[PDB]
Amino acid sequence: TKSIKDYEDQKILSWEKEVEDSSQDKLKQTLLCKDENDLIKVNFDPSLVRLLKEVKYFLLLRLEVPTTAKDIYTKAETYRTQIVALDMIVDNYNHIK
Repeated sequence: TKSIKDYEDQKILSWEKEVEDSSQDKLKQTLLCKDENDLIKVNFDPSLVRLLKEVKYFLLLRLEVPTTAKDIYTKAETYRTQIVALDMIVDNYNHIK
């Protein structure tokens, strides 16, 4: 049993040693870099869902989530709120082409 616990702890540490960042200065469609396909050049593009599933997994499996991840997730939710809909404008701009 002690061995098994050690295995769990080692895998958990190896996985836990990771960080993220969601800040962005290109919040807008960077149109002028591609042709008729606006690029919303943003760090929260996959980071929101990755952090949500990560925090969900850790919580559901009773693992302490570091404060860095918790803060970034509290930001990620507020972001997702509007990111679910920015796709409307980007799709409209790309399809009108």
